[PDB]
Parts: sequence; C-alpha cells; structure tokens
Amino acid sequence: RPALLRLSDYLLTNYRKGVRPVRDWRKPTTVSIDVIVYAILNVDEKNQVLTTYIWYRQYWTDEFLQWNPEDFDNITKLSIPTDSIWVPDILINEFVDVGKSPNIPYVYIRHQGEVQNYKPLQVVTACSLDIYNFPFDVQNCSLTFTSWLHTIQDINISLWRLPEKVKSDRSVFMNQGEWELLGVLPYFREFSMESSNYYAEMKFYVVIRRR
Amino acid sequence: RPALLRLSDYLLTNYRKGVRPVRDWRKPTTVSIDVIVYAILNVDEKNQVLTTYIWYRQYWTDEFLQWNPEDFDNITKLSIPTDSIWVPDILINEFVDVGKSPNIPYVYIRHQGEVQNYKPLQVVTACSLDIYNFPFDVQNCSLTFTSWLHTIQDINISLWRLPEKVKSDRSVFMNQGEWELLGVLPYFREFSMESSNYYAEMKFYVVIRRR
Amino acid sequence: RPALLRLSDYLLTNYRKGVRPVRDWRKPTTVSIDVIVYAILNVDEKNQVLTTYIWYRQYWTDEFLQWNPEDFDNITKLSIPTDSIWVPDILINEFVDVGKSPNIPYVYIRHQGEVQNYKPLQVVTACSLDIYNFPFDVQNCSLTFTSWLHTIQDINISLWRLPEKVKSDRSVFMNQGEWELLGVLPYFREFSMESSNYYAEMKFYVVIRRR
Amino acid sequence: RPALLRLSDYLLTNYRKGVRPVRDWRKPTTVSIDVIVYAILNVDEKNQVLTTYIWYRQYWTDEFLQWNPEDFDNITKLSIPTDSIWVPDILINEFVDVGKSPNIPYVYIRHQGEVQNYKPLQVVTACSLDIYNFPFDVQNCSLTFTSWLHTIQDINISLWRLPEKVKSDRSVFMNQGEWELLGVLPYFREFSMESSNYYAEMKFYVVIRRR
Amino acid sequence: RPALLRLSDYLLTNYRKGVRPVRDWRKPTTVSIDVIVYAILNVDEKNQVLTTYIWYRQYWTDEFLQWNPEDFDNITKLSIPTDSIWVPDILINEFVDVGKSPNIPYVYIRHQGEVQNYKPLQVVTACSLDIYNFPFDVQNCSLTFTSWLHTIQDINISLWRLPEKVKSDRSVFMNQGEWELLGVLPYFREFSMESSNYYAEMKFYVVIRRR
Ligand SMILES: *[C@@H]1O[C@H](CO)[C@@H](O[C@@H]2O[C@H](CO)[C@@H](O)[C@H](O)[C@H]2NC(C)=O)[C@H](O)[C@H]1NC(C)=O
Ligand SMILES: *[C@@H]1O[C@H](CO)[C@@H](O[C@@H]2O[C@H](CO)[C@@H](O)[C@H](O)[C@H]2NC(C)=O)[C@H](O)[C@H]1NC(C)=O
Ligand SMILES: *[C@@H]1O[C@H](CO)[C@@H](O[C@@H]2O[C@H](CO)[C@@H](O)[C@H](O)[C@H]2NC(C)=O)[C@H](O)[C@H]1NC(C)=O
Ligand SMILES: *[C@@H]1O[C@H](CO)[C@@H](O[C@@H]2O[C@H](CO)[C@@H](O)[C@H](O)[C@H]2NC(C)=O)[C@H](O)[C@H]1NC(C)=O
Ligand SMILES: *[C@@H]1O[C@H](CO)[C@@H](O[C@@H]2O[C@H](CO)[C@@H](O)[C@H](O)[C@H]2NC(C)=O)[C@H](O)[C@H]1NC(C)=O
Ligand SMILES: *[C@@H]1O[C@H](CO)[C@@H](O[C@@H]2O[C@H](CO)[C@@H](O)[C@H](O)[C@H]2NC(C)=O)[C@H](O)[C@H]1NC(C)=O
Ligand SMILES: *[C@@H]1O[C@H](CO)[C@@H](O[C@@H]2O[C@H](CO)[C@@H](O)[C@H](O)[C@H]2NC(C)=O)[C@H](O)[C@H]1NC(C)=O
Ligand SMILES: *[C@@H]1O[C@H](CO)[C@@H](O[C@@H]2O[C@H](CO)[C@@H](O)[C@H](O)[C@H]2NC(C)=O)[C@H](O)[C@H]1NC(C)=O
Ligand SMILES: *[C@@H]1O[C@H](CO)[C@@H](O[C@@H]2O[C@H](CO)[C@@H](O)[C@H](O)[C@H]2NC(C)=O)[C@H](O)[C@H]1NC(C)=O
Ligand SMILES: *[C@@H]1O[C@H](CO)[C@@H](O[C@@H]2O[C@H](CO)[C@@H](O)[C@H](O)[C@H]2NC(C)=O)[C@H](O)[C@H]1NC(C)=O
Ligand SMILES: Cc1ccc(Sc2ccccc2N2CCNCC2)c(C)c1
Ligand SMILES: Cc1ccc(Sc2ccccc2N2CCNCC2)c(C)c1
Ligand SMILES: Cc1ccc(Sc2ccccc2N2CCNCC2)c(C)c1
Ligand SMILES: Cc1ccc(Sc2ccccc2N2CCNCC2)c(C)c1
Ligand SMILES: Cc1ccc(Sc2ccccc2N2CCNCC2)c(C)c1
Ligand SMILES: *[C@@H]1O[C@H](CO)[C@@H](O)[C@H](O)[C@H]1NC(C)=O
Ligand SMILES: *[C@@H]1O[C@H](CO)[C@@H](O)[C@H](O)[C@H]1NC(C)=O
Ligand SMILES: *[C@@H]1O[C@H](CO)[C@@H](O)[C@H](O)[C@H]1NC(C)=O
Ligand SMILES: *[C@@H]1O[C@H](CO)[C@@H](O)[C@H](O)[C@H]1NC(C)=O
Ligand SMILES: *[C@@H]1O[C@H](CO)[C@@H](O)[C@H](O)[C@H]1NC(C)=O
Repeated sequence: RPALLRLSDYLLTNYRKGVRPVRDWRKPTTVSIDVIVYAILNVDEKNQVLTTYIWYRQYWTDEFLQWNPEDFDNITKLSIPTDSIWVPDILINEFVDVGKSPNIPYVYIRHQGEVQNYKPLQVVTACSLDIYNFPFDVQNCSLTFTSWLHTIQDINISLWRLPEKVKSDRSVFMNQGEWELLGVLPYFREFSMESSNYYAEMKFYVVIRRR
Repeated sequence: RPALLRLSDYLLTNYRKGVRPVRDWRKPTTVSIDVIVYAILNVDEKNQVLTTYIWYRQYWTDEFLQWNPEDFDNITKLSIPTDSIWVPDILINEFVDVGKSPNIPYVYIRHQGEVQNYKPLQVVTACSLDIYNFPFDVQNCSLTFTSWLHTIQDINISLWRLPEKVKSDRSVFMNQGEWELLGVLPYFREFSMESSNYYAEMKFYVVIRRR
Repeated sequence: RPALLRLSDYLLTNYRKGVRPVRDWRKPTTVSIDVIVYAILNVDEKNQVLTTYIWYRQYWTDEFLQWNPEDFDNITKLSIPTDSIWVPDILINEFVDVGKSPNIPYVYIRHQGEVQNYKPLQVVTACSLDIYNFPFDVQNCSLTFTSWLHTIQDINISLWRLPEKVKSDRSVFMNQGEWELLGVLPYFREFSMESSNYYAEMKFYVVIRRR
Repeated sequence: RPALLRLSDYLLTNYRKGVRPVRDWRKPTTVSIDVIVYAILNVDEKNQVLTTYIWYRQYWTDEFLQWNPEDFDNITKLSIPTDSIWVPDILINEFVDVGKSPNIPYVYIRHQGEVQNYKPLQVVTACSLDIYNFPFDVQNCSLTFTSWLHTIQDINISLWRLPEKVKSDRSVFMNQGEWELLGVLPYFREFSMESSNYYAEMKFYVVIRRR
Repeated sequence: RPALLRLSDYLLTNYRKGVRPVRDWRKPTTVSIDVIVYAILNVDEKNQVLTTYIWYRQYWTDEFLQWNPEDFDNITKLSIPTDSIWVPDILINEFVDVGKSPNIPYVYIRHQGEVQNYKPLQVVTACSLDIYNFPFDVQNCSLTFTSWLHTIQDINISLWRLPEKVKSDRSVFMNQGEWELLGVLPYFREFSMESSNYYAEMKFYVVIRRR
C-alpha cells in the first residue's frame, strides 16, 4: 500500500464529521482567518451594496486528524476533501448574496492536526454608502466574520497575520478599477444579545476612495 | 474515546430523521420561533414586493435526542449537523424567492432534548404596497410562518420571547437605509380551509415608514 | 420502541422508491390534483409570460405503504420525507422557469396507503397575451399538468375537488394586485401524438381581467 | 413479491451505472434522438442569442437491462429512475445557459433492453442573427447535439423519425408568438480535430421568419 | 462477466477518490491543459468584465487507475464517471461567475493510467477594458489557470499542445460576432506570496479587436 492511501485510511476510517474535533469538549476551537481583497467588482449606491472578490484563508486544529510522520513515509502534509472533515460555520454577516462562490474540494492538513482551508469569496454585502462627496467620494464598508451558531466557548476567531501587515495588503489587488483600496482594518469584538451567549466576530473595514 | 464522540455515537447510532421526534404520537411538537429584522434591502412598489434580511431562530424538543450529562463528561450541550436530525417544515408563506438564504450546517442541542436552530433568511415577500403618501409613505407588510404540511395536532408554533420585547426590537437593525422600522407585531391564528384540518401560523407585521 | 419509529421501520425497511407502487402492474396509478391561485406576481406582455404563485396539492395510493393501525398504537397517519417514496412525475407544461419553487421535505401518509403531497409552485408559464383591450384587458392563460413520461396506462390525473368548487375558488387569493382572478376552469383531455401512446393531462385556465 | 419489485431487483441488483452498457466493448452505443420545437421564447439580436423551448426525446439499448417477460408476469416495459442507469452525455453545443431545464426523474425501459428518455430543454444558444431585413427578417439558427466526450466508436447519434417528418413538424408549436417556425432541418456530420478522434453530431437548423 | 464490467470492478473496488493518485507522495502530479476559445459572448466595458465560452480539456496520470489490456479483452481505454475518481482543483482565477458551466459526467481513461477530461467553461472574468480607441478598440484580457490549493510540489500545470499551435487556434471560433480573436498567448509563471509556498499557474492572454 502506498503511504498516502495508508495515511488516508488510518485517518478517515475512525473519524466522523459531525462532532467538533477536540479531545476535551471544555476547550474552544480557535480559528485563525485572513482576508485579501482581490478586486472590487461593483459599488452600488442605489441599492447600498458593494461586491468584493476577496481571497479567504483560514486554519484550525483537528485533534483527531494527527499522526506521527515516521510511520507514514515521513508524510508531513496531505490533502483530502473538505466535505470529509469538520469545517467551522464561520460566515460573514451583512451579506446579501454568496452563491457566486464555488465550493473548493480539498483542504491541506499537517501532521500536527492543523487544517488549512483556502477558498474564494464572491460575497456582496449591504452597507451604508453615501454619495455626498461624489467626485472625490471615500467609502467605508465592513466585513464581519463570525461563527454563525457556535459561541465563543466553542469557536473563537483570530488573525492569521499581524494586523498591520493585513491592514496594508495591496499585493494582489486588481488596481485598475474605478475604486482604490486604502486599507483593510481588522477588529475583534465579542458580540452578545442574550444574557448568557457570547459570540466572537472579526470586523474587516474595507476603505476605498473613488478615482 | 473522547466524550463528544461517545455522545454523538450514543445519540445518532439509534436515531433516524424521517419520523417526528416524539415518544407518543398523540402529542404535538411545539416549535418556538423568533424574528429579528437585520435590514430592509429593497421595497419595490412596481412589483409589490419587498426584501427583508431577517435573523431567524427557533427551537423544539427532540424526545429521542436526550441524555444524562454525568455519563458523558458532564456535556450539557453539543452541536451536530442539521441534516442529521428531524427539522420542522416551518416555511414562510407570501414568499417569492428564498434561494438567497444559505443552509446553515449545524444546530445546537441540549441534554434535555431541546434543539436550537439559528439561520438567516433572505426572503422576498409579496405584499400590498401603496404609494399614496409617497413623500411620507408608511407601509405595512406581513410575514407569516407556518408548518407547511403538518397540522396543529403535529406541529404548533409559539414565540421564543414575549410579544412586546420582539415588537420593539431594533437592536441589530441596519438603521441607515431609506426605510425605518417602527415595529414587528406578532400574531397567532389557526388557519383552516378543509372541514377537519387546522394549521398553526404566526404572522409578523413589519411596519416601516419612509425617510 | 415508540409507535412512530416501529411504523417507519415496518414501512421503509422493505420498500424501494424506484418502482411504481402497485401490487399489479396492469393497473394505473390514479393521481388526484388540485390547484389554488395564491397570487399573480407578474403578467409580461412583452415576453408573453406571466408568473403565478399557486398552492398545489395532490394525492395518490401507494399499495405498499399501508398498515393496520391497531398494530401500531392506532396510528392513522404519519409524515415521512418525500424523497423516501415514489412520487409521480406530474409536471406542468408551457413552463419557462420553475426553479423558484422550494422542495417540500415531508408528505402525509394514511393507513389506507393514500399519500398526500402539498407543495408550492412559483412557475412562470408562456402563453399568448394580447394587449388589444389594454385599458380593460382580459387575459386567458392556461396551466396543463401531465405525467411527463408515464402514459395513461401507468399514471392518470383526476380532480381532488368538484370542478365547480375549484372554478370559483378565490379563498386565499391576494386580491390587491393589478389583476383580478375571475375563475380557474379545469379540463381533462387525452393527449396523443404517436400511434400507440396516450397521456393524460389536466388543463387549468386562469381567467384574469385588469383593473 | 409483486412482479414490478421482482423485476426491479433482478435488474438493478447486478448492475452499475459507471460502465457503458454493452456486452462487447468493441461495438458502439447507437443513440437515436428527436427534436420538437414547442416554443421560441426570445430572439435577442443584441446579444446574438435566442431561446428555444424544445421537447427532446432519445432512446438507446442497454444490453444489461433486458429480461424475458414471461418470468415477470409478462411485464413488457417499466419505469425506473434516470439516475439509476447509464445515460449518454449527449449535449448540445453552442449553448449559453441550460440550467432552466428540470431533471426528469424517470425513464421508460422495455424488455428488449431499449431505454427511452423524454426530457424538456430550455436551452439558450449563441448563433449569428442579422437584422438586415428587420421588417421581414428570416433567421437561421442551429442546434447541434453531440456526445460531448465519447467518440463515434463509443457513441453514435441517429434520428428517431425520418428526416422529412421532423423537418415539417409544427404539431405542438406555440404558433402565436412573434416568430413562425418554417422547418427544423437535421444534418449528420462526423466532427474531428485531432488526427485520430472522430465524434458524431447531429445539427438541427431551426428556420424562423418574423411576423 | 463482460470485459468492461470486470475492468470497472477491478479498478474502482480498490480505489478511493480522496487521495492524490501517486504511488510515491514525493512526486508531483503533472497536469497538461489546453484552451480553445469557442465564442466571446459579451465584453462589458461598464462592469469591466467579459464572457468567454471556451472548450477546456486537460489530462493527468492516475498511478492507481492502470491495467494490462490483455487481461481485460484488450481494452485500451474506457469511460467512467468523473465523480468516481480524483480530479485536480485546477481553477481559473480572475473569475466572477462560473455557475453557467454544466458538470460533465464522464472522463476517458487509458490503460497507462492517463485520465482525459473534456469540459466546457462559461466563465466570466474581471479584467481591465479601456475604451480609449472605441471605434478601433483592441483589448487584452487574461485567463490564468492554477491549482487553487495544491502547491507546485503537489500539482504542476503544463501545455497539452505546443505554444505556437494554441496561440493561433481559431479552428472552432464563432467568427461572426462583434469581436475577432487575434490570438491566445500562453504563459507559465510560479506564483508565490508566502516564504515557502510556490504555486504553478498558466496565463492565457485572449487578444481581441473590435470590428
Ligand atoms: C478569542 O480570541 C481573541 C483573539 O485572539 C482573544 O483576544 C485576545 O486575547 C489575548 C489574550 O487574552 C489578548 O492579549 C489580546 O489583547 C486579545 N485581543 C486581541 C485582538 O488579540 C480572546 O481572548 C479569545 N477568547 C477566548 C475565550 O478564547
Ligand atoms: C473606517 O471606519 C473605521 C471604523 O470606524 C475607522 O477605523 C477607526 O478609525 C478611528 C479614527 O479615529 C480610530 O481611532 C480607530 O482606532 C479605528 N479603528 C480600527 C479598528 O482601525 C477608519 O478610520 C474609517 N476610515 C475612514 C477613511 O473613515
Ligand atoms: C398552540 O400554541 C399557541 C401559542 O402558544 C397556543 O395559544 C395559546 O394557548 C394558551 C393556552 O391555551 C393561551 O393562554 C393563549 O392565550 C393562547 N394564545 C397565545 C397567543 O398564546 C395554542 O393553545 C396551542 N395549541 C395547541 C393545540 O397546542
Ligand atoms: C399594520 O397592520 C397590523 C395588522 O392589521 C396592525 O396591528 C393592529 O392594529 C390595530 C389598530 O387598531 C390593533 O387594534 C390590533 O390589535 C393590531 N394587531 C396586532 C396583531 O398588533 C398595525 O397597527 C398596522 N400598522 C400601521 C402603521 O398601520
Ligand atoms: C382517467 O381519469 C379521468 C378523470 O377521472 C377519467 O375520465 C372520466 O371517466 C369517468 C368514468 O369513465 C367518466 O364518467 C367521466 O366523464 C370522465 N371524465 C371526467 C372529466 O371525469 C378517465 O376515464 C380515466 N382513464 C383511465 C384509463 O383511468
Ligand atoms: C378562456 O378559455 C377557456 C377555454 O377556451 C374558455 O372556457 C370555455 O368557454 C366556452 C365558451 O363558449 C365554453 O363553451 C367551454 O365549455 C369552456 N371550457 C371550459 C373547459 O370551461 C373560457 O370561457 C375562456 N374565458 C374567457 C374570459 O374568454
Ligand atoms: C453513425 O450513425 C449514422 C446515422 O445513423 C450513420 O450514417 C449513415 O450510415 C448508413 C449506413 O452506413 C448510411 O446508409 C447513411 O447514408 C448514413 N447517413 C445517414 C444520415 O443516415 C453512420 O454510418 C454511423 N456510424 C457508425 C460508426 O456507427
Ligand atoms: C438554413 O441553413 C441550412 C444549412 O445551411 C439550409 O439548409 C441547406 O440549404 C441548401 C440550399 O441550397 C441545401 O442545398 C442543403 O441541402 C440544405 N441542407 C440541409 C441539411 O437541409 C437552409 O436552406 C437555410 N434556410 C434558410 C431559410 O436560409
Ligand atoms: C512545472 O511544469 C513547467 C512546465 O512544464 C516546467 O517548466 C519547464 O521546465 C522545463 C524543464 O525544466 C524547461 O525546459 C522549460 O523551459 C520550463 N518552462 C516551460 C514553459 O516549459 C517546470 O519545470 C515544472 N516544475 C516542476 C516542479 O515540476
Ligand atoms: C497582450 O498582453 C500580452 C502580455 O503582456 C502580450 O504578450 C507579450 O507581448 C510582448 C510584446 O513586446 C512580448 O515581448 C512578450 O513576449 C509577450 N508575452 C507572451 C507571453 O506572449 C501581448 O503582446 C499583448 N497583446 C496586445 C495586442 O497588446
Ligand atoms: C434577542 C436576541 C438574541 C440573539 C440574537 S443573535 C441571532 C438571532 C437569530 C439568528 C441568529 C443570530 N446570530 C447568533 C450569533 N451569530 C450571528 C447570528 C439577537 C439578534 C437577538
Ligand atoms: C380547499 C382548500 C383546502 C386546503 C387549502 S391549504 C393548501 C392547499 C394546497 C397546498 C398547500 C396548502 N397549505 C396547507 C397548510 N400550510 C399552508 C399551505 C386551501 C388553500 C384550500
Ligand atoms: C411525434 C411526437 C411523438 C411524441 C410527442 S410527445 C413528447 C416528445 C418529446 C419529449 C416529451 C414528450 N412528451 C410526452 C408526454 N408528456 C408530455 C411530453 C410529440 C410532441 C411528437
Ligand atoms: C486541437 C483540438 C482538439 C480537440 C478539439 S474538440 C474539444 C476540445 C476541448 C474540449 C472539448 C472538445 N470536444 C470534444 C468532442 N465533443 C465536443 C467538444 C478541438 C476543438 C481542438
Ligand atoms: C500573504 C499571502 C499569502 C498567500 C496568498 S495566496 C491565497 C490566499 C488566500 C486564499 C487563496 C490563495 N491562493 C493560493 C494559491 N492558489 C490561488 C489562491 C496571498 C494572496 C497572500
Ligand atoms: C524519515 O526521516 C528520518 C529523519 O530525517 C530519517 O531517518 C528516515 O530515514 C526517513 N524515512 C524515510 C522513509 O524517508
Ligand atoms: C460532573 O459534575 C458533578 C456535579 O457538579 C461532579 O460531581 C463531577 O465530578 C463532574 N464530573 C466531571 C468529569 O467533571
Ligand atoms: C385502538 O382503538 C381501539 C378501537 O377504538 C381500542 O379498542 C384500543 O384500545 C385502542 N388502542 C390504543 C392503544 O389506543
Ligand atoms: C403471459 O402471456 C402468455 C402468452 O400470451 C400467456 O400464455 C400467459 O398466460 C401470460 N401469463 C400471465 C401471467 O398473464
Ligand atoms: C489481444 O491482442 C493480442 C495482440 O494483438 C492478440 O494476440 C490477442 O488475440 C488479443 N485478444 C483478444 C481477446 O482480442
């Protein structure tokens, strides 16, 4: 048997995707996320919505999906389908349409149990867009990523990179459109409405000025 | 075996999603629902439809999905996929398009058997919108949630919160659009057309005035 | 074991959805249908199409899905997923878009073997719409429901209610739009093009006049 | 056991849908197709596309799905789900959108092994539409059906009916639109680009003149 | 047992689609791709997007899906469903909508282990389109195909045909639209943002001038 097949069997034959992948239920599943703005397709002042094509990546730890490499031909990482493992329900609020995003089949996994998921997002979000300064307008729209259902005691959200490095990330931006990206400011806040439930969310402010 | 995996097996290995989860078929499955209006994307007088982005949550009791925590490391609640359990067919009438709503994967479950389902709704509804008072227009559109198929003797609908607390809920409203939300008035009515079938539905009147 | 679970097992453990549910293949599967027009969202003279939101219900007999109640705690009816049983391919011709219709999960079943399926239809149909009498225009569009593949010797279509009761059914119509519903006239005809195949279809004429 | 269930088991318990249904791999799977134009919803000169609602039927021989009727209560034909058998990938080129077409569940099968599949097509195709003779314009758009992947040595395409009978088929046309159908001319051609691969396709020219 | 069924069983009974199909994990899975532009449906300067209907084909080697023909009636190639085998996540960046593309069921396979996948692409891409030379405008938009997740050490991308033959391929172009295709220039580049990850992508520049 080839090493990859042996490892895949050893991992997925005694694993089920329903449960949150933690040995002890008393510990939360920390998720680190990152956002890169690839393009700004449309900014609609009439409908107060804008479309952003952003490259989204996140990683978390599956305490069940870990192995010792020397028993599997020193395999340090491998790829398996995303639908064969637990995936956090980290969803962006303020959304109005996300169906344009294709579902990526595979996710990378490392022998420590770390899972890396890279996916694109074609999300259109609803936010306030004023046209007061039309000729030299500057807009401030926000993306907030949250564990839709799980509370902070189950899922917590953190940054993959340092805040300043992602705040000034124009490395892959399509810098030839009507809008110019000034920054992507992150922000962490604990959101709570009921008297006992706290949810963790991460707000990304996309700052853009017309040209 | 970790506690979460043991509990998930104990629950789902002797459970099937087809049946209504009640020990005695003679008792109805009471469902408590709540509605929060997150935004009002569009109000179309031409087509007599308006779009509402509302946060919808509901809970019910699965008499099969219950356990004693002290046998499972004092696990009081856990999350499992929504497609692995019975889910009421509580659907909003007056709808014209609901495909924009993403399907949430997970639902919370408590050791009493209570199931909590949080999901977003991007529903567009058809209702009468008059433009008689255009400059200072005030509209009155309704959302009615009902068990589409099940009668009252199988599924009944109630309120999660007290009516007055939800009638004046503007806690998460996007209060920067063309429309302002004055209230969300609930109302319970038994709907019957045939001589023997009674269905339970809950009408939510979204009252909005232009600005 | 609770009665519902016992009945569900007894029914679905020795049943498969591929075959037409009849003890003798020589007899057709009679399907009784009913149509209620809930609203008329749009009437497009330019594209010669109109949209109708109609509440559709049908019932048929599954000779396999029958039981004696006294052996199952006097259970006279129960609900199971629609995708777990055979469902007739009764489709409306003249259609141009039906994707807006959500798939209802459950269907009611009675101990006689009768299956009841309630579903909504957001169908848009192509029909001739003349604008000759625009100010006082009256239109006559038709919906024809047929077993798309099965011939009359396999599937036959009948009316749930008497023709006159459904011809004057405005009980749930949204009577506040641009169009007023005058009647829904049914009609049964045997449709045949090849020299040996006869198909049963039921035409519903929706008569509407502008206002 | 009823005859239908016995036959369905006998057929599908020793059958798998992946392979091409032929006893000898050296022989091609001949597919006979037919096209009937039910309506011409739209002809867009701006985008150079037109929409045709056509009734499509095809049949082929499954050498595995055959039986002797006298062993199954003289059952000469039966219906089973289309997703439970092999189906040719006969796809129409020149297409721009086909998602509007619903997937038909069932297909008829005869004891000889013949499979009959009736399905509707809401395809919109891209073809050259000149507006030179606008007031009395006559257009000539084509539909070409081909085995997308399989070569002629695996799948071949033929006509169900004689060419002249289908060339003058206006039997179910919606003859009340802006366009009138003059004929549907078939044509068979072997398409080859690589030095060794030949693919069989059937071109249907829909001839229409404005009115 | 017929040869095709024997081969399909021998192949797929000891094979799983999760893993990358290589005997040794230390070697990358080289993928050869080709692009043919069938039509240019729309070029939108307003939204800075253009739609291209391109015929896409690719092939790779599955080291598990190989056999010796003389043991299977000299079967040199056969077709099996695409969802039953591993398929590279080679996705086109710069995309804005790909849902229009239908999923092809089957893929060809040869006894060496080579897998051939032919599929159509209805992708709309976002690229800079200037209207400076409107009457005689010439545009330069790019398609870049990459292994979305897998690095170069896992998936590498190459050309099926020689660059010059594909650079001057107008063999199936719909040469009757508003735009004329001057060439499809390929280009290979190793894309890297993190300090250790290198991804292989292939850029195809579609050069078009108005007429
Ligand atoms: C959830 O994650 C956030 C972000 O990682 C945590 O917030 C940080 O916590 C550390 C340590 O307590 C502080 O030094 C930082 O100042 C906090 N803020 C940020 C922006 O990093 C939070 O404590 C975590 N909560 C739980 C329950 O895990
Ligand atoms: C866009 O909005 C964000 C959030 O309100 C602004 O970020 C804050 O700016 C204030 C300015 O005094 C700072 O004190 C805060 O520390 C900032 N918060 C974060 C999380 O960075 C941002 O400045 C706004 N941009 C524009 C152009 O108005
Ligand atoms: C279905 O639920 C509704 C709402 O919970 C019930 O209506 C209430 O019933 C209680 C007790 O009979 C009354 O005190 C309330 O006045 C009723 N109305 C409201 C708005 O709460 C109804 O009785 C239930 N029916 C069944 C069959 O369970
Ligand atoms: C919107 O419509 C609802 C339902 O008709 C109104 O709610 C009712 O208002 C009347 C006013 O006399 C009260 O007597 C009822 O008790 C109310 N019913 C409920 C369930 O609250 C509402 O007032 C309307 N709003 C506007 C602005 O017209
Ligand atoms: C298919 O069903 C239709 C409608 O139920 C049948 O047509 C009726 O048949 C009865 C009895 O023969 C007549 O009294 C009615 O006048 C017919 N028309 C209507 C509108 O009810 C038809 O006979 C059935 N055919 C088969 C083969 O079952
Ligand atoms: C709409 O069309 C239907 C079908 O042509 C009409 O129904 C027929 O009307 C004629 C009038 O003489 C009657 O003789 C038939 O018996 C009717 N058939 C059925 C099945 O009811 C209907 O009258 C038309 N409505 C309008 C307003 O023109
Ligand atoms: C594929 O099918 C086509 C159409 O049935 C075949 O073309 C016909 O072949 C017959 C017999 O050789 C000729 O008499 C006809 O003139 C051909 N054309 C038409 C339009 O019928 C073709 O030979 C078949 N090829 C294979 C390899 O099966
Ligand atoms: C539409 O195009 C088709 C294909 O070019 C035409 O069909 C051909 O017409 C020529 C006319 O001389 C004949 O010689 C060919 O035999 C025809 N081929 C087939 C397969 O029938 C058709 O005439 C065109 N129609 C119009 C109105 O221009
Ligand atoms: C990935 O594939 C590319 C293209 O096949 C390789 O690039 C070529 O490599 C060969 C041999 O090293 C050179 O002769 C060519 O000049 C390279 N460029 C092109 C355009 O062919 C690349 O080496 C491969 N890398 C890996 C790690 O497999
Ligand atoms: C479209 O853009 C491509 C990429 O920039 C151009 O291709 C390059 O053209 C330059 C011209 O000096 C050559 O030196 C490069 O070798 C070309 N690269 C490749 C990969 O072919 C192309 O010329 C542009 N076309 C137009 C009409 O502007
Ligand atoms: C009173 C109240 C309680 C809870 C909430 S929150 C919420 C409500 C319904 C559906 C989903 C949610 N969310 C939970 C955490 N993740 C984001 C969405 C509100 C608004 C009011
Ligand atoms: C005469 C008559 C009988 C019953 C109804 S109800 C209905 C009808 C068809 C399809 C669905 C329903 N519903 C059932 C309960 N849940 C809401 C929808 C009518 C209108 C007339
Ligand atoms: C000559 C001829 C034969 C049969 C038909 S019918 C048809 C044709 C193709 C696809 C579907 C159908 N249908 C069968 C019964 N159910 C409605 C659709 C025609 C038009 C011509
Ligand atoms: C050089 C060349 C070779 C083959 C073709 S064909 C093709 C190409 C890519 C994807 C699909 C196809 N097809 C195969 C047969 N069925 C229709 C589509 C071309 C154009 C050029
Ligand atoms: C700092 C940085 C690191 C990596 C990338 S890449 C990327 C990021 C998120 C999601 C997907 C990707 N991709 C990986 C390779 N395949 C194409 C997409 C960037 C932009 C910045
Ligand atoms: C795995 O790595 C260890 C440490 O580098 C080495 O000793 C061993 O030989 C390696 N085994 C294989 C199969 O490469
Ligand atoms: C569970 O809770 C009970 C009551 O608080 C306690 O006595 C027991 O030690 C707990 N067990 C674990 C494993 O935490
Ligand atoms: C079922 O109904 C019969 C007849 O009414 C009655 O005699 C019997 O006691 C019932 N059984 C149960 C369990 O309700
Ligand atoms: C089947 O058909 C044959 C020939 O017509 C006949 O002899 C036989 O009795 C039939 N069997 C049944 C069960 O109808
Ligand atoms: C397979 O091919 C070999 C070599 O051409 C030949 O000797 C053998 O007879 C063939 N077998 C069959 C079954 O065709």
